[PDB]
Amino acid sequence: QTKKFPEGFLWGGAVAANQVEGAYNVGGKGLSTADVSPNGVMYPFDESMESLNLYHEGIDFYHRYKEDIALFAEMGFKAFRTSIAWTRIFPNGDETEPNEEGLEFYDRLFDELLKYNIEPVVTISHYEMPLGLIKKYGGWKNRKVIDCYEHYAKTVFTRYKEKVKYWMTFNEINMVLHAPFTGGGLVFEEGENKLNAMYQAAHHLFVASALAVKAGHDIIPDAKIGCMIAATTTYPMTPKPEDVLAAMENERRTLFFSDVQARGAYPGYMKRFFKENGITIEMAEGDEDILKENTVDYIGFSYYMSMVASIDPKGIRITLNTLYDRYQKPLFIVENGLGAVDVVEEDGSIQDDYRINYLRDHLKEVREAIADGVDLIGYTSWGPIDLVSASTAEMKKRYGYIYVDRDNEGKGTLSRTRKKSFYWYKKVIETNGESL
Repeated sequence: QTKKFPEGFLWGGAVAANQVEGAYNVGGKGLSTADVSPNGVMYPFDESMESLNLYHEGIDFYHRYKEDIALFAEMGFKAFRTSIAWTRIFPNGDETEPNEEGLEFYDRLFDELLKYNIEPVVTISHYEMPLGLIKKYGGWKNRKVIDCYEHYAKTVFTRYKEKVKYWMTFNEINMVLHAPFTGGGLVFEEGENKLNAMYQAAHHLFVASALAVKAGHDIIPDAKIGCMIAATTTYPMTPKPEDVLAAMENERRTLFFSDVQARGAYPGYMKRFFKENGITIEMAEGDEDILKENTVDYIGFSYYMSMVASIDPKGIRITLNTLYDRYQKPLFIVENGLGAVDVVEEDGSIQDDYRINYLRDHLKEVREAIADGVDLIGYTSWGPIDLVSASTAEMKKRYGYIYVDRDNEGKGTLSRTRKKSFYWYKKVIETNGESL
């Protein structure tokens, strides 16, 4: 049995703009949902600007990108995933002409990656929609936001047609059902049906993402535009059929989104979920054909852990087989890693064997799924450089191969230090997985 990955396997790492860039008020950039969520997406927003918001400065990737990308190339990154800040291109979100200072920055960022022959993997919207679209239109429950996103998608497609070939429309559309403010820009007014508004926004997100696939293929002929779901691999606690159906239903909570994005239609099991609840979804004629004629090219997904219904490296092999068996389309692991507390030794090093073990075991199981015949484009671990966490807007939960001197209260020199996992991953990419 081979120990090497497929040739051309896209090794690398993944971040999001609002989690590393900083410079939140530079170059005319508008306020995003992250800019008013100083305690993470999992906690209520706050527009007072009275508390410390680590997203405002991040790790200053906006100013330190040349050194950080040089560190990604030192590990031999074949690909690098990040997001284009929607607010940098459209501060309020509904402008007719884009912001030239925002587009020029991503010219410099994408040029820097291509200096080291690193493939950019660009998420178009990643938990950072303009706050102006929330106050003006009410978020993704308004059909006008589709036009703003399509305009935004078309703008970045034409601007980077020669530089970016791998795109993802939305990062985890399902987030609209768990954090409606970040997922779809929603707040529930008096008497407003909550489930209706969320699934109404999910439909607009579905249609807007399909329009971006159509626009992306038209503007960039060789582009591969993919979806992004957070894998919810769930095992039944007991062999009782009620728990087997429970695990199946929890897995369907995410497969519904990849069903619409990859297969092109609302699956049948959603007709009764909408009926047995009070959920009615206003739908325009021709939306069904837009969803079906512009399915995504690949299925990007994240994986961190298994779940039960009543740390797991083998579960990522189950997830890869389950997704590929259902859709028969190329997959892409776009987020995976271990968040943990780092300790800087007296000599300045970081001995993160705990993070090496997680990544090594999960990649050994990824190689097994490839041996099972799964079509996998690449693997970008989450936050190759320490970033501000999405859930709580913190630094203590570190994912990186590179340590950033910044703590939860914003203190620190912001210097970068190679962890022990930095050199371990450098050898993994060098041997194409043979050193695992």
